Amino acid sequence: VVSQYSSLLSPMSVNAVMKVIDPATATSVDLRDIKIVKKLGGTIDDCELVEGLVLTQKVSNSGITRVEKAKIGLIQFCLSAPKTDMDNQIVVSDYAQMDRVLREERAYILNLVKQIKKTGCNVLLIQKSILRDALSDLALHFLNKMKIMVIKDIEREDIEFICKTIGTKPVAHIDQFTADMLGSAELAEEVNLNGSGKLLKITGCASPGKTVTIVVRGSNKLVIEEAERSIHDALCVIRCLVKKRALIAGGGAPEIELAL
Amino acid sequence: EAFEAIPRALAENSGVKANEVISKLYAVHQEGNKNVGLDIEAEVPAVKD
Amino acid sequence: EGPLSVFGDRSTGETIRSQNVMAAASIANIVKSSLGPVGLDKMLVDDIGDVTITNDGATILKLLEVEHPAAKVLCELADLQDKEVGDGTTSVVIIAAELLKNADELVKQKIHPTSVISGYRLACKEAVRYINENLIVNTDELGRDCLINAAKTSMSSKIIGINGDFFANMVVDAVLAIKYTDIRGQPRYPVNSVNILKAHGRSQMESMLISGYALNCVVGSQGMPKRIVNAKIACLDFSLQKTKMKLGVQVVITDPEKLDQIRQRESDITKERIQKILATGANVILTTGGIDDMCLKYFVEAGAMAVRRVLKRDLKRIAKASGATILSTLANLEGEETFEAAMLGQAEEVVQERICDDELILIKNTKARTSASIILRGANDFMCDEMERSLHDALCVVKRVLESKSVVPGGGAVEAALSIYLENYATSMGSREQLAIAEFARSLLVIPNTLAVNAAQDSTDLVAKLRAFHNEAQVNPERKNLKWIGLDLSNGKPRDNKQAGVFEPTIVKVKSLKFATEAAITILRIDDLIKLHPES
Amino acid sequence: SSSEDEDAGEGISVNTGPKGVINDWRRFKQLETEQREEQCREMERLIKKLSMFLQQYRKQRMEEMRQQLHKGPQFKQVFEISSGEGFLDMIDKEQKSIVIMVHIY
Amino acid sequence: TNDGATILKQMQVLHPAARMLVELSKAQDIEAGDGTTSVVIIAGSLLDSCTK
Amino acid sequence: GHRPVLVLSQNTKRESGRKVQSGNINAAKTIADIIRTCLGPKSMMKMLLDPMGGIVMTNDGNAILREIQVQHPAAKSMIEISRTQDEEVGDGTTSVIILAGEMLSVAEHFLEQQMHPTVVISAYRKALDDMISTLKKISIPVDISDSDMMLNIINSSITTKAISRWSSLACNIALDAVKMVQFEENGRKEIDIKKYARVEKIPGGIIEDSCVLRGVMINKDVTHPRMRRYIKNPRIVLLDSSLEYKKGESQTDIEITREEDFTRILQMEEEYIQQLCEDIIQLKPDVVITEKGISDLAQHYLMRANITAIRRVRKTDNNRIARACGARIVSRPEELREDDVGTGAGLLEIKKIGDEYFTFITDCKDPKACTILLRGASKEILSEVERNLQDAMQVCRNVLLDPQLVPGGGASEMAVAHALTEKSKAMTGVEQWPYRAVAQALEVIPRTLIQNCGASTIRLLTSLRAKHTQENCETWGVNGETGTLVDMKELGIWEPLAVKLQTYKTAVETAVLLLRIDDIVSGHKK
Amino acid sequence: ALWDVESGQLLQSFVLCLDLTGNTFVSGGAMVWDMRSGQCVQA
Ligand SMILES: Nc1ncnc2c1ncn2[C@@H]1O[C@H](COP(=O)(O)OP(=O)(O)O)[C@@H](O)[C@H]1O
Ligand SMILES: Nc1ncnc2c1ncn2[C@@H]1O[C@H](COP(=O)(O)OP(=O)(O)O)[C@@H](O)[C@H]1O
Ligand SMILES: Nc1ncnc2c1ncn2[C@@H]1O[C@H](COP(=O)(O)OP(=O)(O)O)[C@@H](O)[C@H]1O
Ligand SMILES: [Mg+2]
Ligand SMILES: [Mg+2]
Repeated sequence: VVSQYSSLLSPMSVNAVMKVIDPATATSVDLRDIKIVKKLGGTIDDCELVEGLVLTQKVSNSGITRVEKAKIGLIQFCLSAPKTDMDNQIVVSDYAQMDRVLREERAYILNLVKQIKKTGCNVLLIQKSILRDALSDLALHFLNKMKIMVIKDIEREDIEFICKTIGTKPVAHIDQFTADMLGSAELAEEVNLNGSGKLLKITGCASPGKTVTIVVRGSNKLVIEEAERSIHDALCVIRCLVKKRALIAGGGAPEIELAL
Repeated sequence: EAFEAIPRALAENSGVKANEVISKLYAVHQEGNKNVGLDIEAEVPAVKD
Repeated sequence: EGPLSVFGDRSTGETIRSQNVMAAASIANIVKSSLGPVGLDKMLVDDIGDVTITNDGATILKLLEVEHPAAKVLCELADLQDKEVGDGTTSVVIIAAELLKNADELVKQKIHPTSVISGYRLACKEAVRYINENLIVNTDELGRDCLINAAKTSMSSKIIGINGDFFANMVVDAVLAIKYTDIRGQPRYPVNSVNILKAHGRSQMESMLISGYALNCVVGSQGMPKRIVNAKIACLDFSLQKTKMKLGVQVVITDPEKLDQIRQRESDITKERIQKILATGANVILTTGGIDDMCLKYFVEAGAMAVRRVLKRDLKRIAKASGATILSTLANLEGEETFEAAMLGQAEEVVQERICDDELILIKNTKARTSASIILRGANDFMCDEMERSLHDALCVVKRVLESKSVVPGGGAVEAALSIYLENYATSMGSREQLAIAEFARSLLVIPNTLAVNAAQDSTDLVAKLRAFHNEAQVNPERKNLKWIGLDLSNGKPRDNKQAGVFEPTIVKVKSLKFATEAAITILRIDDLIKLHPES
Repeated sequence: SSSEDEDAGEGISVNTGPKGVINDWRRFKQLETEQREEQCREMERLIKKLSMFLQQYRKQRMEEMRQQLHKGPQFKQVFEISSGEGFLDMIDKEQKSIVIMVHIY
Repeated sequence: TNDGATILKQMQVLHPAARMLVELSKAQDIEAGDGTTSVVIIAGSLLDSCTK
Repeated sequence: GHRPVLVLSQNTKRESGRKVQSGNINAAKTIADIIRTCLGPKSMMKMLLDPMGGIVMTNDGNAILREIQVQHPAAKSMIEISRTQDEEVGDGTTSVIILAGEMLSVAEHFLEQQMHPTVVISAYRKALDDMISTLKKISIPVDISDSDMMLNIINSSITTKAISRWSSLACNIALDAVKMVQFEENGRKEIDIKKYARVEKIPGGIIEDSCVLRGVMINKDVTHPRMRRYIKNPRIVLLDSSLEYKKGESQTDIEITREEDFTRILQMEEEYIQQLCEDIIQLKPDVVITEKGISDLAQHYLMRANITAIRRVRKTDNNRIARACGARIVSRPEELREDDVGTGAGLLEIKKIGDEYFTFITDCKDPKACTILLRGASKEILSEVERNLQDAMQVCRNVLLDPQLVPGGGASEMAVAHALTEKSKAMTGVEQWPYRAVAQALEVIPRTLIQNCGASTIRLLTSLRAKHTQENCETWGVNGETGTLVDMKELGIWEPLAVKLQTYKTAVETAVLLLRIDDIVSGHKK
Repeated sequence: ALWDVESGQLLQSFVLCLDLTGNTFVSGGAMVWDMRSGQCVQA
């Protein structure tokens, strides 16, 4: 169905394949390195090839939706009240212990946020967490106070893709959160799709290593799904051409020659 | 007034505005012409003898 | 049944094509009678007696129960047009259905659907180019009158059409009030920041445009004052209740003497927080969370308002308009618990106003930013809901006109001119793409035809006169001003709609054309339907 | 800013088993035959029919007159059938040359 | 859809030969990614010849 | 197999065309005809059977309409507009329904004659504008300081109700309650008769004993019999928190390893109760009212200081007490201050009415809240009396907010009709006919009054029209009891301008809303 | 089947009802399984 858009889609697919492989060494193409994001709205002419990373998660911050000269870091721990893996309870037997607990929790959260900020990071990605609060309201308030754009609920399965895209090494303990663990980027902003939703795009990276994202847009869901399938077909055709460097004529010529 | 339903129905079926036809009919009848009715073969409200 | 052995029903070829066209025509005919100034509203009953008197195409198509896939495609097309533009929701559906009908008529003549799709795509591109190059009017030559005219045009066919002279002024004032510039110097207008409150009572002409913000909320306690002159608004995103320990904290008492102190602290913590908030000088306290009775008493004794369960978006709008800062907690970077006066919004008045046995908060004349709110008064709730829908349509139209500064004449002028131009232009492209583009041009004429039909006038004669005027404009270089001629539905004669003030944003027409063309192509690609039997 | 869109073995020929089970077979067969007789008596009419100035008779008035002044002793009541078998053995018994009229109500 | 593999997978065919054809189209999609419609047609034509 | 295929879902109906308009107009006319006979001083009551077994024997239009369940959406819209009229101005409920029905009836004629509904709606809106202008022109001012004028206005409001027999007492009660509720703080005038003018109905007695109290009255007794049931000048302290030991918010568990800890903890509970009671007593009050429970030990400690306690008073009742006696509700007794203590009540008396105890806090000096004690034959009679009193208080507050008056008895209807016809005499377009239709359909109120009175509609209406064709005859209406024409300056039947404006606006807007509608669709789910 | 909540991964796949130290659990249709060895230990 996407044939009037071939002038836009075919160079898009060719570039997408060529930007995820080494032309002089590659013998196969991993199509998982080409992420496809389907967003309802617009027309198929609005399909875009994004060099960097496109995230469907919303920004938890308010008033901070565009960072220039971004320093992105991944967090695989939780910014909430301390909680050990084994069973833990806090026993209060005196009235002073109450506000002592409150103050100490505040100090712990503030120290965590200060340690994160001291590395120069201004965009923070927090992995999705179960059984513990990944991001706390106090932690979110402290991060907002220090002008750090926070995106939480990052899926575990996407960690490898994000690390390959923006060159950010994931951090699981605050003691190992240093400057070199971050990934520099030119721009990380949340764009608006003309009222059809919001997308977070991190375009322009110091080390853009073999990863591209394709954003597919359309009027209705069915045409978007079929456009995605057709783009996948084109990518698979280029993958075949990469695997075996042999071209043949089309339009039934091989079948007629074979029959004769 | 109940006699107006006949020219009104004729005008409605003919596809024109009944009120204009009835107004023209009253005007021409007050003028003194009692043999004037609506013109079927017309695209606009019109009357003829 | 047969050699295929598929558990379901299969339709192929002309049968499924006719089914799709029938479904599209049904969807179009549902809303075809609600187009243009001589359109009429509809009642929708929700199987439990709920009544929705509406004229918006998107509302009608969302409320309906639709089963056929092509009908669902048209309904979601209307929804997309509503979301992305806000106007022309009926026109896009009608145009898409007419395009599909004419394309199927071409296909029945053994014209291949690929040729029809290519012709439709070429015709849509050429129509957009012609609209952008010939039929656009820059708003800089008109001024504030253009916005009012566009709003009035959008308010036609709506329950607020006759009172347009007043409603359009209110809409323009609200949209201009909610305007503020951003980075890169692009002044954009955040509609949906105009709070719209519906309250039955007096006539529509007594609807109020608030120079501030309006809350659907009341003061927490009857002992609080119900009017503050120099309001110092404090916006909070936390509850003011008795302090309770988290899951990981337990109170275990081995010496009984500590129980009284612990129980005292449990409320003294919130008491101290409220004491700080009042000591900074705040007069109005708005919080998204709840407020306990003792905290309400604290506010009452302090002589200050306190509103609980405020909606998050309302609180955000109030904080932005008044200069306040939302605080989810009282915690500075020193580890303490403070509240300085720099985080207080200001307003020239906050009043508890009574509207038909219901009370609401009015925040009048917020400083550091202007905000607008609209209160609609009507006979009953259905009328107020339809008024709100029409008001939203008008606000969206005004926003489109202000963002993109080009407008096009209304009343079928654009469609007639496009039909003439595309009918002439089809002869210079292809052999069967000629037929496809000609059918696209003839399908574009459904809008003026529907307008004329809704007025119980001679659609054929009026459309012929309009086409003659536009053809004369296109063929005669010195009669180019005739391209502004549209349809005057009150008198049933062609009229220069640019001079008459019938204006529409160009984005409405362009997006409608693109979306309708894509939907028609999507439906036209189908030539076989397999309907698997449900597993239930 | 914040203000945005947000806001096999088939042949069996069984030999003796039928002899052993004929007791239960006839036990069920007698009741089944009674049911067939009852339903035959019903279907004899049901479904089959369920599917679908001397003329002024002044004498009708005096017919009513002596029908009212008919007899002296008690006029008795119409016999009521309480069981389907009651209807079956009422129609089956009794002299054949005597008309029986039944009123379904 | 026009993709052969998607068409074959979506309609729940019941005959075993049809299921093997669906698996064949899936294998063609895995190895190549294009031609998932041509391979099923080729197999059907080959078996049609096998009839005679 | 082979299930049917169709575009819209099953059981989705749709009607369109002239049929929908005719059905809507007929539904509106039926709704109007339901309560046509409940208008005027000679209206007759209707007995409604509530689904829950109750009986509503009333004359108010809104109550009758809200007691009726209908299926046609037009009837639903009519019931909704009746409710909105009741909520906005307090009366005119049966007039607006009749007016809307008549307007739709006269619009049907033009709909049947190839006139688009948009033209009719435009004519209706122009007519409504001129109606408002004429109503404002023929209005007269009122001196709100004149008690006699206010009483006469309330009388004219309640001459049509069942309370017209005791009209004088009813008017005095309504005026006193409205003037007592009137309040102004921080430069905001407020007359909140919904929350501070409470009507209490006690079956039995005679209606002549009903009165408005300079205070509040609740159905409560003393917690302990030793407490005084009669205090001359009580100092009242109001609470909204429990006076008993309660568990904390946080999860708390004690751990006892020594012998005396259990008795010690129980003694601390007793000491906490004593501390709360001492904190209350330090202000030296005479009576304590709270919304939550009072423990027995707290009752003992309060009685030791000669303090009467009422245990569980509702929030609204406590607010009314605070307004009446000048108190301030507090939650923590340790923060109680002298200002919060409510002095101003002139008597606390807990007497027995029938077989129940009632608490009276009457005799207040300058109370801002009041209770209306109603005695009568039965519960239904008292409910109807309460509805009539609500109408009277709403009319009084409308007059207080807007001091304009317009003639009653259909005089305003005929005056506005004549003015509208005179204005239409200069109209030249096709819009003049529906304009005059609205003008003449306005005459349905005097016609209904004449019909309910039993007089000849045609002769009286023609005479009234001829009289209104003169110059100084805008105040000439119809006497709804004797069935004769009379100047309203003599009969004195005047009604607030706000009520008439609301009625006219609601009727015209309902007519416009129902005229805008076509193509009814029904049967879909949510 | 037993799944890890935090990582969202299937630890090991092995039953109308079952019940459980989170290492040995019994499943009834007894079938006691030990996670340290991944084998049935009692019947
Ligand atoms: N005063 C007017 N005179 C002539 N045509 C008008 C007038 N106002 C609106 N129209 C036309 O009526 C058409 C239908 O608009 P409408 O259906 O009410 O908007 P929507 O499609 O958003 O529901 C528009 O295309 C517009 O050009
Ligand atoms: N422009 C064209 N002209 C002639 N033949 C074409 C053209 N494009 C594709 N084909 C032929 O159509 C056949 C089917 O291709 P396609 O439908 O895209 O995928 P599949 O092989 O899965 O059906 C191919 O064998 C190709 O040779
Ligand atoms: N004594 C009277 N004589 C004539 N008309 C009266 C008299 N009292 C009231 N009316 C008229 O009756 C109307 C009030 O009737 P009512 O039953 O209160 O209807 P609604 O509930 O709609 O106000 C007023 O418009 C007034 O003009
Ligand atoms: Mg519109
Ligand atoms: Mg009244």
